[PDB]
Amino acid sequence: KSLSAAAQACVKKMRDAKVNEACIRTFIAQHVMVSKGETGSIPDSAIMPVDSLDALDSLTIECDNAVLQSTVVLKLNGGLGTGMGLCDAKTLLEVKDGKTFLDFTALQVQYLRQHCSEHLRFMLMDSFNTSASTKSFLKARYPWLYQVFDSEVELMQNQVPKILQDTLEPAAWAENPAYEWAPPGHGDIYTALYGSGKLQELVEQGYRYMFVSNGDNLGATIDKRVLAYMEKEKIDFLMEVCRRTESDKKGGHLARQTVYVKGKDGQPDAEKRVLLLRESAQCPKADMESFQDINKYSFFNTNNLWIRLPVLLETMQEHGGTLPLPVIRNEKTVDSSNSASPKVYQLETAMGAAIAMFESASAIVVPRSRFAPVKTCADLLALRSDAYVVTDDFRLWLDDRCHGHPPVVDLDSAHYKMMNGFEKLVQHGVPSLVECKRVTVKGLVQFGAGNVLTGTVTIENTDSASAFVIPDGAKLNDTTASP
Repeated sequence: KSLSAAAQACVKKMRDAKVNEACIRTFIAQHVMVSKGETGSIPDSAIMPVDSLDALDSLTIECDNAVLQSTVVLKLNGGLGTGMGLCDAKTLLEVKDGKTFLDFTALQVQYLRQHCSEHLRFMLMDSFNTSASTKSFLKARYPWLYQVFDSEVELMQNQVPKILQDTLEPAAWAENPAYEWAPPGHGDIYTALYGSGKLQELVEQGYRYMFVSNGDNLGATIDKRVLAYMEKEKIDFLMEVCRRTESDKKGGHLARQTVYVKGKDGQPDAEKRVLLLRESAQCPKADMESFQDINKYSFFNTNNLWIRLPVLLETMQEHGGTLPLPVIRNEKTVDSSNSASPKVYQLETAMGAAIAMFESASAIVVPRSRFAPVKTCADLLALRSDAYVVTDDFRLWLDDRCHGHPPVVDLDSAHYKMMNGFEKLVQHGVPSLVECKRVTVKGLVQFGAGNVLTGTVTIENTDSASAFVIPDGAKLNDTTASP
C-alpha cells in the first residue's frame, strides 16, 4: 500500500513510540477513512427502529457452572474521577463499608471463584493514569490478583496520535508532548485484546465468553441467565440495553439497519438485518428530533456486553487483524485548555458499535439496576446510604423499602460537585435514605448522625452564613429545614 504523507507520518510516529502493530493498523484504516471524506453520519433514512427485544426480567434458566469455567470478567478501569474532582482512578472510591468498586468486583469474582467455577478469569482495562494505584491496591488488599496482575489481569489501553484538522498530519505540541496523544475510546478494547495476543491466548486455553462492563457500574454483575440465553440462541455478541427515558434523550440509542450480503461463488442471497447504535456525533442536525424520540428509538446501550471470544478472534482475522468500527471525529485542540492550540481530530470508537460487526448479534432489555454508573457525587451519596444493601454474593441491591425506585439525590453544584467538598457534607454521618423519595440540598450544609430522611425533603441554607449542620438524631419526613 501507497499511503499519503500524513498517514506515513502517523505510522512513523507510532512506530518510533513502540505502539504495537494492531493499533497502528486499526488507526491507519481510520485515518484513510477520515481523509477520503467519510462524514460518519448515520441518517434516519438508513436506519429502522427496534420494535421489541427479549427482557432479562423474563429469563429463568441459568447455565451450568462449567460455562462459568470458560468466562472472563473484563472491567473497564481507565476512568479517573475527573468529573467529580479527582486525578485518581474512579474505581478506588469508597462506595460502602469502606470498600470500593474494585473491592466489590474482586469479592464477587472470588465468591464465584470459590462457589461456582475456579477458572473464572478476571481482567482490568487499565490506562497509564490508573495502572499504578490499581496495582498498589490489589497488592495491598487482594494478593492473589497482584500475583498475576501483569501476566493475566491488566490489559493496557493504547493511545493514538491527535491529527491536525487541515493536513491530517500528527499534531505537534512542544510545550508538552503528552498532549500529542489521546485514548481511542472504549471501543479500543478489541485492538488491545488482539494486539497483545491476549485474545489469542484466552481462546487457545479454551475460553468462550467475556463479560465486558464499566468499572464504575456496580450493577453489572455476572448473570448466568444471560450466558444460558447465549447458548440457547447461539448468540455471538449480546448487548444489554435499557429503556430510554426522557432524561436519556440526549444520549445515544440502538437501531436497525439492512445490508446487502452476497454469497460469492454461485450467488444465492440478499439483504440482512443487523443491529447498530448511534450517538449524537453520528446524527445530523436535521434529524436531531428523531434522535430524541423516546418511543421511536426506545433503547440505549448500557455498555454491559457479552462477547463470544473465538467468534471475536475469527472476525478480527477476517479483517486483517482488525475490528473496523464507525469512526467518531472529535474536534478538539492539542491543549484541550488552550483555545489557541492547533485544532485537531481525536478519532474514537465505541465498544458497542461492534454489535454491527457480528452475523448473530442481539440486544436484551435489562432493568436499570444493571446500569447504575456513578458519575456524580449524588450517585455515591445514594449508594453510600442504606438505600442499597450488600448480599452474601457481594452484589449491591436496592432494599425492599424502596420498591425499585432508588432515592433521588439533588445536590447543589456550588458546593457538592467536587469530592473534597462532598466529604464535608457527609463527614459526620451518611443519612438514612431507605424510604426517601427525594433529597434536595441547595446551600452549604452538613448532616449530623443517625439522621433519618423520609418522603420528600429539601434542606436550605439561604443565608449561607455557616454550615447548617443538621441536628443529630434527627428524623425528617416531608420536612423542610432552614435556619
